[PDB]
This record gives sequence, C-alpha cells and structure tokens, in this order.
Amino acid sequence: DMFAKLKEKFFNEIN
Amino acid sequence: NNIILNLRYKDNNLIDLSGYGAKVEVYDGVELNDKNQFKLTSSANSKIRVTQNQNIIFNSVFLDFSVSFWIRIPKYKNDGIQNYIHNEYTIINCMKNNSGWKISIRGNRIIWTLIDINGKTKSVFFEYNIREDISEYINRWFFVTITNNLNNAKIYINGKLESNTDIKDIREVIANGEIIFKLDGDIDRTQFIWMKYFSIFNTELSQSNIEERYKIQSYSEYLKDFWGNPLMYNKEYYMFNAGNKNSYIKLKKDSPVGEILTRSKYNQNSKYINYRDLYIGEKFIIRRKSDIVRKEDYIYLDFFNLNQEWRVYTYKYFKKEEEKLFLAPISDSDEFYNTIQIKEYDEQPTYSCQLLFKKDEESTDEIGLIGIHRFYEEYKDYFCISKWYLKEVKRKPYNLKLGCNWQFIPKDEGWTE
Ligand SMILES: CC(=O)N[C@H]1[C@H](O[C@@H]2[C@H](O[C@]3(C(=O)O)C[C@H](O)[C@@H](NC(C)=O)[C@H]([C@H](O)[C@H](O)CO)O3)[C@@H](O)[C@H](O[C@H]3[C@H](O)[C@@H](O)[C@H](O)O[C@@H]3CO)O[C@@H]2CO)O[C@H](CO)[C@H](O)[C@@H]1O[C@@H]1O[C@H](CO)[C@H](O)[C@H](O[C@]2(C(=O)O)C[C@H](O)[C@@H](NC(C)=O)[C@H]([C@H](O)[C@H](O)CO)O2)[C@H]1O
Ligand SMILES: [Cl-]
Repeated sequence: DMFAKLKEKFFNEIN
Repeated sequence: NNIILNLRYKDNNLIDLSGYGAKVEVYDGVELNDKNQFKLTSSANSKIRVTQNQNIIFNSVFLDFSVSFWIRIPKYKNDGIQNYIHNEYTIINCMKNNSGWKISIRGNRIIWTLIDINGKTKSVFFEYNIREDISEYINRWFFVTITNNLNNAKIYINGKLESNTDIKDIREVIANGEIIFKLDGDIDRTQFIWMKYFSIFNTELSQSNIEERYKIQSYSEYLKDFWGNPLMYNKEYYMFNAGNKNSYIKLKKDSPVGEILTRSKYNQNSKYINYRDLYIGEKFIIRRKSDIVRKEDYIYLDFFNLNQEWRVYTYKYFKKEEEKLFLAPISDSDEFYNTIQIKEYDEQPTYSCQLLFKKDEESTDEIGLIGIHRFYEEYKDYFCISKWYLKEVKRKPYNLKLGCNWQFIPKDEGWTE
C-alpha cells in the first residue's frame, strides 16, 4: 500500500 | 606473427606463450587473476624476472622492435600531489651492462627510455591531463604500444600516435638482458600498478597493425565497467552518462523518479589537479533475468533505497517520445515493464553500454532506451526512457554524445576522492 502511494506520485509526475 | 615475448596467465602463474619458451619467474608479491591482469606493488618480492630466449633478441643497431601492453594506473592521492608529480619510478626494465631499455612512470606520465653502450640516452613519453572533469586515462585500462626503428621512437595510445622522438643519436643498444617487472624508485607504500597482455615484437609495428591489435584485444563477449574491468551481476555500481559526463542520478525526494544533478568537483585548493566526484548518486545493481554480464543478456536494473532493493521500471503505455522512468519497490504490476536487455551498439572499442526495455525475453518489440531528458517542470532533467534514441543508435559512426550511453562505476582502490 505504500507502493500505491508511490505509483500515485509517479502518475502525478508524468501528467 | 613477429611476436617474441607473450606473457600470459596460466595456472596461477604468468608464462611466456610466444612459442619461443622463455623462462618467467613471478615472485610471491605479484597479484594475478584469470583475466590476465597482474599487479605490481611496493613490496620487494612483488616482481617478475623474464630470461629471454637468447636466440631471438631485438637488433641492437637497427633497433627494430615494439612493446605492447595494457596498463591501469591509480589516481593521485589528493594530499600526495607533489610526490606524485615529482617522483619517477621504473616499472619494467631490460638492462645489461648499463644498456637496454626501461619503462618508467612519473605521476601522470609514462616514459620509454633507450640507453646505448656508449651511455647516450633518449626518452619519449605519454602524458595525460590531471585537470579533467572526467579523464579517460586516470585509473582506467588503456592500451600502450611503443615502437622503435633506427630513426624514431614512438608511443601509441589506444591505437593512435601520441609521441615521436628522433633516436638517431642512439647507437648500439644491448638487447639480451633479463626483463624485470618491478616498481623501482622513490615510491609510496600504497603505490601500485596493474598490467596485462605484455608482449614484445621483433619488428616495428605499424599504426594500422597496432590499431587492429587494440581492437582485437579490446573485444569480449562480456561488458566492462568504467575502469575497463568486467561488468558483473550482483555488484554495487554508480552510474555515469557518457553523453552527460558531469551529470548523475538521484532519487527525487519523496518521489519515485530519477532527477539528474551536477557532479561535485575537487574543491580543495591545489592548482595542479581537478576532477569530478565519481562516487555519488544512487547505488545500482544488475540482476539476471532467469557472474559476468554479457551483451544481449536480460537483466534487472535495481538500486538500494531505504535498506531495500528497489527496481527501475518503464510505464507500459507512455504517450510521448520520452517519459520519466518509475523507480519503486520490487513489485508485480501490469502497468510497468521491468525487463531490460543490455546492449553495446558501438562497433568501435568502448566501455559504454545501452539499456533497452522490452516486453519480455521473447518479444521483438522495443520500448525505448534508458537515457536522460529535460522535462517541463522552467525545465528539469530526469532519468528517462526514449524511443528517439532508437533511431539515433542506428547512425554511423556511433554517436558518442547520446545520453543512452552508460558506464558503471564500482568503488576501486585506484580511485580515492
Ligand atoms: C533540443 C531538444 O530537446 N530536442 C528534442 C526535440 O525537440 C524539438 C526541438 O529540437 C531540436 C533539437 O535540437 O533536437 C532542434 C532541431 O533544430 C531539430 N532539428 C532539425 C529540424 O533538423 C530537432 C529534432 O530532433 C527533431 O528530431 C527534428 O525536428 O529538434 C526543440 O527545439 C523544440 O523545442 C520546443 C521549444 O524550445 C519550446 O520552447 C516550445 O515550447 O516547444 C518546442 C516544442 O514544443 O521541440 C522540438 C519537439 O517539439 O524533440 C525530439 C523528439 O523528436 C527529441 O525529444 C529531442 O530531445 C532529445 O531527447 C533525447 C531523448 O529522447 C535526449 O534526451 C536529448 O538530450 C541529451 C541526451 O541525453 O542525449 C542530453 C545530452 O546532454 C546531449 N549530449 C551532449 C551534451 O552531448 C544529448 C544529445 O543527444 C546530443 O546533444 C546529440 O545527440 O542530448 C534531447 O535533446
Ligand atoms: Cl567517458
């Protein structure tokens, strides 16, 4: 679930 | 093929494999490995004595002979700079009755010296810069060749001519001495030298022929690290961009992406040296996808963060020509690719490699090459994947400026900073 928080950040980063 | 001495590793020993059968005595202080590398240290028993076949020496007056080898000379100590610059020491010697040849080092200089029986002496050297941000010579394997005829003594580096001395004033040079491998002179206890593929020829080698030997002896099925050593699986590495020499990768704060930063430099006050720090940025590790990393292997590019091994991914469905790579825990996820195939697109000798993302170990589709790109933040450089590189790498001659070109830097005792 911490991973999910990281994935969410990644998608911010590229959008 | 005109080779009269060919020192090679065999059975935890170095042996002359020229076919002329010289005696080679390697003493206990010499460190060896099966990659043919040998190490000369400051200790007294760290030496090699070679007793030549007395039937095939070089011609003492026409002076028609060549010496080739690879060498790796450690970086200076930041606090031993004056001893480094000023102390000359011999590394290899072939002298009889005070005549013959020798190979010497004086800091960043490597020197060839001839002495005729009359006592006349002439030298020629190769010197490399000690102020470069990134040097291709400091602490990295490179190829040396010295050739002699009656008129000129020349030094070639990596197949190319560097120095040229007229040696006409040199008369008869005694040829038949023992060759002694040993650091000789005023040196530090920490001073050492790595060498490999030492060979002597009874001919003046041409540049064309030397440039070929450089290519042949450069070739391997496996990749190399920054220093020119084998690149390995399961080994910690810093990452260098041969297209962005002064940049490094850092995990962005509380973000799963790689930002690109400028290397810190030598910041002490000495005005003889300059360099960029090499031991900075994320620490990576290469894993097999199922020892030595070979071209076309399938790998995982991982790195250490928070006492844990994280992984470098690409988003499967990125839209633009490039995109930020995803640096995150090891995880199954259908939104990302983890499979990288490691490449060497350059046809010429190099320590650079490229990293190609694919769907798996079977697919023929190519997702992009790992590289560096400036993103819209004001702009900012990030660790990226790119399909743009995919056509650029097709260009001839291979473009060395592409940011898809990477080298791996492990810690090394020959580089302190
Ligand atoms: C400069 C740039 O970002 N190039 C990217 C390009 O962007 C387009 C425009 O670019 C140039 C260019 O220099 O490439 C200008 C040229 O005149 C074009 N050439 C022509 C017409 O002959 C050329 C393009 O390559 C096209 O392929 C051909 O059309 O583009 C850029 O000027 C333009 O700019 C913006 C404008 O400035 C903004 O103000 C405005 O808002 O919008 C426009 C666009 O919106 O944008 C153009 C595209 O829109 O786009 C292509 C994609 O086709 C590439 O992205 C290219 O960027 C290159 O990306 C790759 C990754 O895919 C690398 O990241 C390149 O950077 C690095 C690298 O790592 O390789 C960093 C290194 O420092 C540098 N190495 C060094 C120091 O040696 C290398 C580089 O490889 C070497 O410099 C040479 O290979 O680059 C990145 O440049
Ligand atoms: Cl380089």
